[PDB]
Order: sequence, then structure tokens, then C-alpha cells
Amino acid sequence: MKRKTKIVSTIGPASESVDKLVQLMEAGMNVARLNFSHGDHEEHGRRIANIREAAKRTGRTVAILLDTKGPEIRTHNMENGAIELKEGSKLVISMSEVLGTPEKISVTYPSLIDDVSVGAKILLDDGLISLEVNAVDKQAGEIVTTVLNGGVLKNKKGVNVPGVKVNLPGITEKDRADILFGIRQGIDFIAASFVRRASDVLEIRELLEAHDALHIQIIAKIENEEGVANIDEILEAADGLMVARGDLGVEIPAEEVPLIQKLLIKKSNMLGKPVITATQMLDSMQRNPRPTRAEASDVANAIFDGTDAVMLSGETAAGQYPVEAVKTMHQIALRTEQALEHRDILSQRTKESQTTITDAIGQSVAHTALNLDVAAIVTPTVSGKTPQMVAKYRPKAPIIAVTSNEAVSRRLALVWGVYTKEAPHVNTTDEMLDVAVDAAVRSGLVKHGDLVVITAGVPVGETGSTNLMKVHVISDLLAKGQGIGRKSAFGKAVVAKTAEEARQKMVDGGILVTVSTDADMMPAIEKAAAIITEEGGLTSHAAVVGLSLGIPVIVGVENATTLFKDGQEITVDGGFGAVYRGHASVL
Amino acid sequence: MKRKTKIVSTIGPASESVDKLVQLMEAGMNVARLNFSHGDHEEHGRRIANIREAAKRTGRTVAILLDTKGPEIRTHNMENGAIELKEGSKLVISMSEVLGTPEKISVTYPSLIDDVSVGAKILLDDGLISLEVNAVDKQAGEIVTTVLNGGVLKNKKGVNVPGVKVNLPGITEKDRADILFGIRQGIDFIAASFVRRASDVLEIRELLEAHDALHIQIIAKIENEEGVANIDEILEAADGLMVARGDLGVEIPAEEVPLIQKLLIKKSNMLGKPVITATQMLDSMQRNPRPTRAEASDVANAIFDGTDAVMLSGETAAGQYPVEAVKTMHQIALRTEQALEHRDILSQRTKESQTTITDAIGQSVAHTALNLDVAAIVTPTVSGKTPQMVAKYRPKAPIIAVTSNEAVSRRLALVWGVYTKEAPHVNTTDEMLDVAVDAAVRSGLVKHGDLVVITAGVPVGETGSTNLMKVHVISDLLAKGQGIGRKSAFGKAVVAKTAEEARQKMVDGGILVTVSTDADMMPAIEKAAAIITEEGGLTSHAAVVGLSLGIPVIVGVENATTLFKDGQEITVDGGFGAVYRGHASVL
Amino acid sequence: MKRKTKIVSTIGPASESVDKLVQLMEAGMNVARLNFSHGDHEEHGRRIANIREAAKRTGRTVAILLDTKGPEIRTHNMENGAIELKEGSKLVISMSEVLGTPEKISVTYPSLIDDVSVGAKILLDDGLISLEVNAVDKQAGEIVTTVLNGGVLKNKKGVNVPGVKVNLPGITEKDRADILFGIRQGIDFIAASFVRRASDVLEIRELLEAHDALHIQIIAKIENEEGVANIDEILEAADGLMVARGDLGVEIPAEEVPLIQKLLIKKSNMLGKPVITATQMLDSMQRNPRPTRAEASDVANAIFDGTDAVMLSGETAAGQYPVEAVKTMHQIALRTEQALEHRDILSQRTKESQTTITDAIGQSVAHTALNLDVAAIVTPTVSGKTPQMVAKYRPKAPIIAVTSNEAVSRRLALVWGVYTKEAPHVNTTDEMLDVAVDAAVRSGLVKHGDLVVITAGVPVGETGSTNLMKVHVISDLLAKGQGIGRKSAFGKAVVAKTAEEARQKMVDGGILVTVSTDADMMPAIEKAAAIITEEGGLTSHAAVVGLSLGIPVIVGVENATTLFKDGQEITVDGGFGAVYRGHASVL
Repeated sequence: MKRKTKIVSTIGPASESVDKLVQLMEAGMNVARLNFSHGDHEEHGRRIANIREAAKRTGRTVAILLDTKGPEIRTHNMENGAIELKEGSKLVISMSEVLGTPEKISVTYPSLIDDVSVGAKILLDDGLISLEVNAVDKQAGEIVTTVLNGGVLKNKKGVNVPGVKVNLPGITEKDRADILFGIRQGIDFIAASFVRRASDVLEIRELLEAHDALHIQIIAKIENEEGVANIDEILEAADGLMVARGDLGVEIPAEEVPLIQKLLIKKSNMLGKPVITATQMLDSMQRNPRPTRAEASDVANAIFDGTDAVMLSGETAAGQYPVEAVKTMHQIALRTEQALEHRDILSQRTKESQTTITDAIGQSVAHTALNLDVAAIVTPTVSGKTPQMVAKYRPKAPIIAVTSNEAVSRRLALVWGVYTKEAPHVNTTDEMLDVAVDAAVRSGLVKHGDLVVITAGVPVGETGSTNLMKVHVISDLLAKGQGIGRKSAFGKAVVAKTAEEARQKMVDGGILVTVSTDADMMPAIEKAAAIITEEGGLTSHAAVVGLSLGIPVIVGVENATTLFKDGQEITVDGGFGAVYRGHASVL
Repeated sequence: MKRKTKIVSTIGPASESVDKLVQLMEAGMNVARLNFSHGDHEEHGRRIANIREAAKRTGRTVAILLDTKGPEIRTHNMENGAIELKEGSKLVISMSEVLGTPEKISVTYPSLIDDVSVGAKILLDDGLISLEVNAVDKQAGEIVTTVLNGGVLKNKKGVNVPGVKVNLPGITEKDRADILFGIRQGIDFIAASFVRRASDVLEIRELLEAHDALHIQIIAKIENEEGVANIDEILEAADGLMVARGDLGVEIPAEEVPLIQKLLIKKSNMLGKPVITATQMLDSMQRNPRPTRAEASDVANAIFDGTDAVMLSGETAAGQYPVEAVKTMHQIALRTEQALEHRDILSQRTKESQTTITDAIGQSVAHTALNLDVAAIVTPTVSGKTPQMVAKYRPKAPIIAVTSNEAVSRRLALVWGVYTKEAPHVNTTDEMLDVAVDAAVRSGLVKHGDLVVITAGVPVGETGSTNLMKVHVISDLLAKGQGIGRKSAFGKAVVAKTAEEARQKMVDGGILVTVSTDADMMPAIEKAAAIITEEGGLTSHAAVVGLSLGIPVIVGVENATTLFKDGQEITVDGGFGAVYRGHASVL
Repeated sequence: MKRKTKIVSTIGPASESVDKLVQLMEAGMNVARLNFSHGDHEEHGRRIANIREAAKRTGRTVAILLDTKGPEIRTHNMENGAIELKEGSKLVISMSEVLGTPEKISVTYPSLIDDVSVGAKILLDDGLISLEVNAVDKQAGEIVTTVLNGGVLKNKKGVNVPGVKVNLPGITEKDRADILFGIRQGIDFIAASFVRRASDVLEIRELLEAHDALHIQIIAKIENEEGVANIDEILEAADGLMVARGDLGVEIPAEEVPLIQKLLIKKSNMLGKPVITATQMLDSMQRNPRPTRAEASDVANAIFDGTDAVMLSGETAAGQYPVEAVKTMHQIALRTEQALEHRDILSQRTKESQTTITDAIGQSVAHTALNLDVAAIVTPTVSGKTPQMVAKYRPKAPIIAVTSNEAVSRRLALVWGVYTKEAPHVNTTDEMLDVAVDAAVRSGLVKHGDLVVITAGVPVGETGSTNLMKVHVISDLLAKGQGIGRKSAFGKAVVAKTAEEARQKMVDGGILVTVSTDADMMPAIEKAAAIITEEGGLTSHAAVVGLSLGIPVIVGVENATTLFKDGQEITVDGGFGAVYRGHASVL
């Protein structure tokens, strides 16, 4: 049993050491988030360096996500300290730097007055104190408002404008430096803050394209209404999504966010692109060893909603119980996951799914994995397409993605139910198949007799559509011969050359192994789950009896009575006529 | 569009006035909860009295729920003030009243030592400070423990014992007085606190039976592991359930509660018995006009889980925004409900449902209501069985329960999607049917042409199984004749006796009303959605044309050209041959 | 469109020439039946020889079926000529050769009296005249009976005994010689007449095993109640089945046969073993060019029942319109087949199917072939297992089985919807895949843009379970680049380097091929189904526009404007980023 939903942790003072990181990783951290809104390139440079060292101290794959600072409209200084503003006040905002006073403050987006409408609402201090756009002196360039939910307003607080769509083309000067730095550093992900439209995503793509770093995934962070309204084009342009519940609650009424989160997740789910649920996860855990009923409930639900990953912020960045937050986050996932209705999800995703070859194979893989209750879905992959695609169908069986590039493995560190593994790049179908079978065996997730569904796209050496599927039995072929009938059975071997041995060693459900049977062995035979004989042909006593009793029989197995020993767990395949090691309930 | 999930509000200083109550009711309060853990019979007596007066000031049906105090193990006095206890301390609990000190305190359940095991865990002060059962001196009767999550411990704090099953047979002396008082008062519900087993429920039933007040519903409150473990027998014995998330988090680890809540709700859902989600709903609203993203999220999810009702405590009992809490609670319900997957729920409930006549009719009603997209499911009822049953199938269409007893209406005030109405008790099927049709019309939920599914059990004058269903068109029969064909259509009437009128007044999709048609009217006819003629027989020009063009035609309608006027919205029923007022898309 | 149900024709005087055979084959004969109840080894030897010569004159695969004579109880001579016997008569049967007279005749199964019970029924002259077993003088060995449906009884007529189970162990002396002769001759099939139990099938198997000719399929012919009663063990032992309606009607009441035929076919269908519907097919066609409404109806229904093949007897053996019988048989199949409910059949076979790997792949193949409406299901096969298995699911798409042995091809000549083709034996998955793709192309059944589902079992060089599936697009890859978006489209190419060319050559739905787009090309762009550009990167004008208009775009296609020409039918794959020849509706 393995956790499906991935864990993303914000790195900080409480989790920047190598030993700390070594711990976060062992607790289950899949992605390390770097918040570039704070700290300098030297600090992140060292954190990054440590992630990699802890990643080696342990044999864990951890991706690096760079959360940028992004655009935002802020306020200037409030005369020496802070202003007041009551339930009224004549607060006028100037589109020019002015010393903020109870009457006139200023913002950093002179384009505001050229976007905000009358009666509109402006929020400051992350939404604490709000305003009402009374008049708009377009002339002097001063948006007149009346203080609403007043309070204390210090220097440089957040300016939020919900209703209007703000335009801040191009990436910050700062974000640009951060990005390039991230490229030099070789990060795996980039969470773009305050994405409102597809173009914000394209800008980062263009930049990555210009520095030959297209390998870097772009996660669009939704933090306002525009971003929520443009979600379709945004997802269509980005590589993933981050749902920041806290930021949303700033511009959007609380009573509306819940369905928004659920809607944003489903949309990502339908596109098969990773989605991260962030902020207000286990906040209380910065001070406490355990979370609140509420927090456990909110997290559990983000998982039922379909989130690929959950994110920790201050809980791992500065809190007092970093490793614990990851641990409970881990335990919360395992517990909720047992409640997942896999058949249903598959059915829902099949519907609402576009008619494609990749999707037809994915659905076939997902359905087969369920009906046969396979031990695993293995996916040798070039760039990770097949694994991500299969993950979309939210399979019960683990997805073992076998990459030939460590960076590709990290790309999958964020994907639901995907555990990566590396192997030499293969170019022929039989190689990819062998590599898949090998990975499954090493994974420790399969025992002889178990089944795995291997899926991938051929060519195989190239990335592309998923168009091939194979069901593969793990067990070894012990021997073969002429199989009689069409069924299969397993049980424990009972070597018996003579009737006397047959009647003394044969137990109920045993697999009789002998040279040949005859009328004197009937009693022992009527207890057998199957029969293996060295002798006989298609009409020998063992075959005839097998047909009449309806039990599998394999005839002509060379040294059957010497290569199989008492008590050996084997599977007798009547149709095809083969013996396998261990118990295989489906063949 | 109507809210489905019912709202339960705890009455208190902030909501005890008549004007206040008049407000809570208009905001959507369905049930008024009386917490008997505080206050005396005179106070509740007056609150009850006010509910009834506010209930009359408005035309609202509000049920009265009595939340009892129930059993619980408490601690005695802590020497004058309070004790300390650190991460260790030698805290010994005495099964006898002793002056609590940092070394020896006492409880009020001397049967404790005869239930608690070694290494067990005891919590005090609602779970704040916990202990570890080191030794158990069964001799001197002193359970030895070592203080764990220490803190300050004042007088008479809560003693919680999670692991062990406490036995407190019979109802408190206090609960008994409260119950009887509730009976005298004529309450509708009784929420029994700390239900652990079916027997706790039986005790209240027995008492109600002994005072001839069996009409009173018993809502079992789950607040500990035992109650969670015994949920099946408890639900099987009680009339409803209350999931108290706060209490659970005291004995049960937070990370486990979420699935417990979901499990408790589903179990109630499957039995068709009302379930209330309580505590930690909109707590922050005691101080604020709006809730938190989290709170809105938790409530929304309790609704997706299937709760019939949500409960407000301090938010309406003592908070600063009572009427607002109810209002947001109302708005949160309406919004989440739009996201309900009605077909799916029905499908799930059909499965996991016992093969009964009542359930077969309910499923048929629910499926038909969905396929025909009916305006309402009306249920004349004697004791409320049919409405509760249909509610279990969580229909999109409103359920209009028509009772002949106001107390029965209040019983349904707690049920999901059920809006009651009273009418004289009927005893014949046609009376019940007429009463149902009447209720639907008054409800304001249906317009001419809409459909309603009426369901009930006959006899009808008696309560019992649900075994009858009828689909009924609301519209009035304007006229009849020989209908031609099998289809139906509506549109606007176009009275035209002559070809000249036909060609000047006929518009696309109109319903041609004339004495008879002929070759000269063809152009107008080829624009008609249907035709009505005073003349002709089954082979007249209008009928023949109707068959060939595939449009409905009704022949032999007496004064058709004078009783129908231009622009009148009507429906022409070819099969059966009838004209109805308004547009009826299904007949 | 190809006929699915195979046609089996009895060879004779009317169809033994090479030119005749050349004709039967071109009309659609798949299997040539040799009735060994008549003729000598020299005659069949020459017929066989001719089949092979006609088979070469044409490029057709025709299997050879040897219908044996089998056991049967007959009567001896009736004194010089024939006996009478009326509605009474004292007809006593002697278990010893006696001159048949109106009073005492004899049979050739002295074991009869030791099997028949009192009041039993004996039929003679293929069922014409029946008897009633009055007394059974076990002493003198004379079964006493009273003539029932009397008539004329000549020499050596058929003795049928319906009720009792006759025992005739071992194969006839005659059948044995025929079999061996068939082996020397190298026949493909052997239809064993009058199979009553599994043991009759084993005897032929044993013999084939002893002459190293196990490759030879055994078709069990059901012709009596025992065979009908033992159908399960019989099918479990044989390789196929022959339903002889005429023979059945001899021992079984006519009103019961219809459901028996349907039951025998379904049972074979469920095991995935070929079933032949025989006798009374188009009998009237021996004298007429066309069949009767009844005959066409009976044949059509045998097809709706699920028969893999239909068989012609005298219609091709001695009749006057051999080639016509085959032709109408062919036309009747094509017409009825259009009415087949493929989805339904698949659904039925999935249910009632054993949980196996082969069946899971088959169902997946069958479902995918249906959802994607593929042009064909190709199955490279070693012994024919995969094709037979897929045929069981009765696919709409043709099954192209690619064997590396001509004898295997003939084995499949009898299987529903299977058209064989030969190719060099391959041993690697990519070879088998390539061989499959090649076969599909040569088949003439696929055009560029079509899909085929290739399925087979790996190893691949060995026969065994079916465990691999691949969906493959037929079209050629014309070029590649960075695909933008996730969709695909086709249409006709429109090469336009400048805005002026774009606005003069662009038509609705066209695929714009250019160096790069810009604001001046918008009008042409808004008509495009897709865009191909030589230039740009992921954020160029063409890509951005493609994202916003929701149409596929492929960027960076090298000589796009010179390798694609006006009017060229191509498919643009946004996701994956590739261009294909022809129109491919699914990728």
C-alpha cells in the first residue's frame, strides 16, 4: 500500500539543514518548494544544494519547485508609521507616490484608476481593510473612496481590487532574475504567482525557450477571480496548477471558494495535469504536534476532490514540527485514499474524456488493472507522458514509471500515484517490456503469481502517444507440456509415483505430481486441484480424468516427479499447458 | 429553487426574543435547539413560548429539539483554585471524593478503575491535559498515572477515557426531569447526548412510552468511540443521528474523524433517518459577519457527505451575528446543492437498498421525477414515512409533504428537501390525490403544464408502506375531441376560419384553430405545430394532413374558434385528443 | 465489407471438376467437405487433388473437411424386397441376422435389447416407420414391439432408438481407414458423425496422436439426444461442432429442435470453438436457381444464432445449381450480418466469459475496435489461437490473421470473420507488429488515416495466451515539429507565405501552411482547421493564435511550405506535433 497524493514542502529555517531535509524526505516529502518572495539567491542556492545532498544521503527523488514572487499592486509608506481610517473617512488613492495619510495614500499601479469602476471595492492589507470607490476624478487621477472594514494600515500592505482585471504584462524584473537563477540551478518546477491569463504563462515559456530550459514545468497559481475566469486557457497553456485557497479568499467571498477549489481541481484532473492544493492546510501545526479536526478534514477533502498533491508552507518553513507536518500529511493521505471509489472515478474520466488513442489505451489499462486486480501498472517512459496520463484515471494499483533521465523522474514526483525508477534508455519494444518487468520485480510490489499491466507508446525510444498495452504474469515458468482442458489451479505440490504414496500424501486441494495415474489413484485424484504427469498423451488416464472432473491437467512434463517437491506452491495451467512458481489466480 | 438541507439553531440570550426569533425563522431556521446543559425549566419554558409566538408572527413551521445534558464522568474540586501537573508528575486518581492536588484528584465514576487498563489514556479539561495509566492499585482503588500533555486544571473539568467503554445505565435524574418537562411542553425532538449503545436509546423510548409521548423523535448523538463502534445498533434503535465533530475529536484522533463523519452520515442516509452535522460549523461568526473559507468549506462538505441538516451553536446562542449565521448557512446550502449529482445518488441508494415495496416505489418515483424533470414530488402523509423515504433518494425536485397534523409537519422540519403543508385528514385515494394536487398548486412551485409525482401508501388514512405512485399534469383541460396521431405540441393559438386569415395570421410554430382545413390552407398548415378543428372526422383534411406532416391534430372541438383566442398558450395532445392550458412538454 | 460467416460445401459429381471448384471458390466456398459415407479413397483422392489445383488456379485458402461415416445401428434384408407393417402388426426384432418379414426382422446391434426399455420407441428408415417396445423377451433375445407410423420398409434402412443411450466404443474399422487416409492426404478437418460422448472424440484424438497428426481439428457432430445431453463434455473435448438439424429431427421431436440448435450454437460460441449449421439449408436449390423464403429465413436465423459457418450438402454435391447455392449462401450472409448488434454481443460474451488474461485482452481489443471504429483487427498468429479468440467477440471490424503456415490458414478458414494471410515466421515483438501493419496495408482494407488494433501473445514466436494489444494509425509521417495544444484536425493544405496569398487561397476548413503568421493573416486564420509554420517557437504568433482559437498548430516544420502542396489531404496533430498523410479522425 502506497500513498498516492504527493507532498510538497516549503523550505526554510526550520527545514534547511541537510539532516532536517533528510528527515522531511524520509517522512514522505516529494517536492521541495523554495518561496522566492523572501531570501536571496545565495540562500536558495544553499537550500537547493542541501536538497540534493539529502536526496543522496537517502535514495529519494525530490523535485525542486520555485515559487516566484510575481506581480502585485502594493501601497507606499503611511507617514512614519501607520494610518487609521474608520467606518467612513475620506480615503483618496493617488496614482502617484504620496505620503500616505488618513486622507490620501498611493499605490504602485497608476493604471488602477484606468480599470476600477464606480462603487467598486478596493482591499488593503491582504483584505483586512476594504474600500468603496465613490468618485473617480479621472482628471487629477485620484480614485475617491470611503473606508469600509477599517483598521490599522501600516507601510507597504497588499492592494487587492476584486472585480476588475489588472493588466501587468511581462514578468517582473525580479521574477526574471529568479527564473534564470532557477535555470542555472537546474530546478524542476516553477510556480508562477498570480496567473490571470494564458499570456502570463506564455511569457515564462518564452523565456524558458530562450534559455533552452523548456524541460522545466510551469505550474499556474490561481489567486484571484480573473485567474479563475481564465482557468480554461490557463490550464491549456501551463503544465500544472496551484490552487491557493488563502489568496482566493482575499478577492473572492469565502462562501464561494469551496466550489471554486473543487472546480479548479476537476478541470486539471480532466486535462491530466498535476494540481496542487495550497495554503491553510495544517497551519496550526506550526505550534502543535497534531492538527485540528478541521485541518484534517480540509486536507482529506482536497484529496477526495482529486488534488495530485498537497502543499505545506510555514508548517515546514518555520514551524516547530516540520517533520511531523509531513508525517501527518502522509498519514492523512493513506487513510483518505482507502476511501477512494476507483471504479467510479475511472467511469467519470472515461466520460468527459476526448476520443484519442492514448485515452483508449489508458482506459483499457485502467479497466483491466481493476478487473484483474493487478499488483501494478508499469510505464517505461521517455518524458513521462504515459505515466501522467494513466495517473489521470486514478488507478488503485501503483504506477511504476521507469525513466532513463533523473530529471524526468522529478517531473513525476509531483504526479498522483506515480513512483519513478531509472534504467538505461531502451529503443525496442521487447527491451521496454523487459525493463518494465524488471522494474516491477525490484519495486518490491509484486510476488510470483501477481499481474502487472505494462503500457507505453511505441516507437518507445521517443516520447509520444500511448498505444500499447500488455498484461504480464510475474511468476517463472517451471516447466511445460501438453495442457488438458482450459482451466488453471494452484495449490501445494504432492509428489506421488505410486498409489500408496498417492493415498498417504494426497491432501485436499493438492497438486498431484506423478508419472501417470490409473484407476487405483482415483481417491487421491478426487482431492486434487490439478494433476501433473511425466508420461501420457492427450488421451491418457490423467487427461481423461481431468476432463471429467473438470480440473486442470498437464501431461508430458519431463522430470516432473523430481523437479517438483512436496509442499511447493505452483500453478497448473491446463490451457497452454504450463506450470508456474507460486499462486497465480489469473492467467 | 429551494434549500434542501435544514438549519438547526441553538437558542440563547442572543436569539431568545420573539423579534429575534422572528428573524431567525425568516432567515431559514427550521429547528430550534434548546441546550439543557444550561438554564432552568422556566427559561426554556419562555424560549419555547417565544418560538411558538414567533412561529405564528410568521407562517413558519419550526420544530423544537431538546438537547439533553446526559451522563459524563467529571472531576471534583482542585484545592481552592487549580492544580498544575507537568510533563511528568505523579497524578493518582481516587475513586472517592478527595481534594484534588498535584498528586491525587478524584472523579465521579468509581467504576473507572474497574474498566480502565494499564497504559491507557485519560483526558481532563475536555482533552486538554491527558494522562497515562501506569499502575492500577485495584486494592486501595487508585488508578496511578503520569501526566502527559500537562497544563492548568481548574475545578470540575471534563473526564474523557478513550479506549474503554463506560457503562452508565439509566438516564440521569436530571435528564429525566428535562425529558418529562419536554413532554409537558410538547417538544418535537430529543437529542440524547453521549449515546454509546442501543440501550441508552431504549431507555428514553421506554420513558416516552410510559408518559404516552412516543411521537417525540429520538436523535442519538455520537460523541465517542463506543458510540461510533455501536452506530449500527444505535441507528437501528433511534430515529435520527447527531454527529458532534467537536466531541469526537476529544476521544478520537483528529486525523480519523473526517472519515468517521462521512461514515456516520452515509449510515444514516442508508437507513433514511435524519442526520445532523454539529459543532465547529461557523464558530468564527460569533465575532464576525462572515465566515472563514475553511468554515464555508467544512459546511459545504458536510452537505456533499449527505447530512440532512446543519447545526448552529454559539453562533446563534450568544454570538454577535445570529441572523447572519443562519443566512450564510442558508446561502452556503443553496450554492453547494446546485453541485449535487442527483442521478448518481439515486443510483447509489438504489443499490445498498433493501428490496421492499416502499423502496421500489421510492426508486420509481425518484427515477421518474428525474427523467421527466418534474416540478415536484408531493406526498400526502399520515406520520411522515413516505416523505422521509423519498427524501432518502435525494431528489432534485422539491418534496411537498401534506400532513393533517402540525406536529407531523415539525417532525419533517428536520428532513432534507421536505417542505410541509397541512390539510384535512383524508381517507380515500382520490381525496389524497386531490389534496396532493391542491398542495402543489398552492405551493407556488408549479405552473400550468408542469408535472408532479404524487406518491403515498394506501389505505392512505393510515400510516404504513409507500405503494402507490401517480404522475399528474397540472394544467386545466380546456377542451377535447378526437385526437389524431400520437404526438403533442404547444405553441400560441392562431384562430383562422378562412384561408385568408390563415395566411395573414399564421406564424411559425403556431397552433392553428379553425372550423376545418382544405388545400388552400396548406402554406399556413406547413408552419403549424398543431391543428385544432371544430369540424371533421378521423379522415377529414386536417387529420390526413396531420398524419402526413407528423404534427398533432385534434378534431371535433366544439367551439374551438371562439373559446381559443389569438396568442393563447395551449398544448395539443394528438393521442388521447385533448387541449391543455399552458405549455406541457411531456404528456 | 466482408462476409463473416464461412461457407462449407459438400463436394460431388456436380462440383468435383477443377473448373467447377474454381467457381465454387470464387463464389465464396471456404471449406470443402468430403462425405466419406459414399465413394472410395481413389475418388476422394482425386477431389482432394482438384481442390488443391483449383485452390492454386485462384489465390484462395480452402480447408478440407472429412465427414466420416461413423457408427449406426441398421436393419438387415427384408426378404427379397420390402416388408409392410400397418398401424399394428406383430413386429419382433431379433438380435441376430434373420430374414426380415412382417413379423420378425433383425438389427446390427445385438446390444439393443440390453439397453431398450419397455414402451420405448424404435424408428426405422430414417424415422419414417416407428415402433413401440411392448415386451422384451430377454431370454430368446427378441424385443417385441407393435408397429406405429407404418409404411414400406426396404433393405438396410436406418435404425434409430430415441430415449436410450447406445454404446459403440472405438471407431469403425471403416472410419479408421478413412482417418488414416485423410492423414496421408493431409486434410485439415474431421467431422465425426454421431458423437454421443466425450470418449468418441478422444478415440479420434488418440488415433491422430498415434500417427503424429494432432494438427487436424476434430469437429463433433451432434445428431441425437445423448450427443445433446453430453454437449458440455463433448465441446470440452472436441475442437468444434456441427449441428445437423436433419439428424436431430429423427430422434428428437421437431418442436424441440429449434431451441436445441440455438443452445448448441451458444455453447460453442461461449467456448470460442467453431460451430457449423448443417442440413436442410437450401435444399430446394438442387432443382432451383433461387431458394425459398423459408430457406433464406432459416439460414439467416442460424447466423443470428451465432453459427461460424453454414454447410451445403446436396446443393453442391449433386444439385443443378452448385455455384448458385454458394452465391446465395454468400449473399444471405452479407445481408443478415448488417443486422448484427455488435456492441450487444460483445457485452454478452464479456459476461459469461471466464476471467483470463486472453479474455481481458480480447475484450479490450473488441471494445476499442468498436469505440474507435477501426478498419481492422490484425492478429499475427502461430497456431491461430488469438484470431479464434477475437472472433468469439464477434467484431464488426474484419480480423486479419497473419500465419506463417498454410495449414494454420486453412484451420482459420472455418472461423467467423477471419481472413488469413501468410508471412515469414517472426520472433520479436517489433517484427510481429511490423508484419501486422504490412498485412493490413496489403489487405486492401485500410486507407491512410485508418486505425487497426493489433493483438497477439508474446513471446510471439510461440503459440499461447493473448496478452498484448496496440492501436496503430496507418498513415505515413510527413513531418514533425513542436505541436501546440492538444487537438488534431485534417482538411486540405493551403500553402501561403504572404498575407495576400493567405486571403486569396484560404478556404473554410483548410490547413494553413506558412513560414509564420501575423496580425494581417487573421481573416484566413479564422477559417483554418489547423496551422503549420516553418518558423516560430512555442510563443510565436501561430501558436498563441492556435491556443486562443482552439485549433491545432504545429510549429518548426522545416520545409513545410515546399513539402506540402495546395490541396493535399493531411492531418495536423497538435499534441505530439506531427503531420500525417490523409485524414485521420482519431489519433
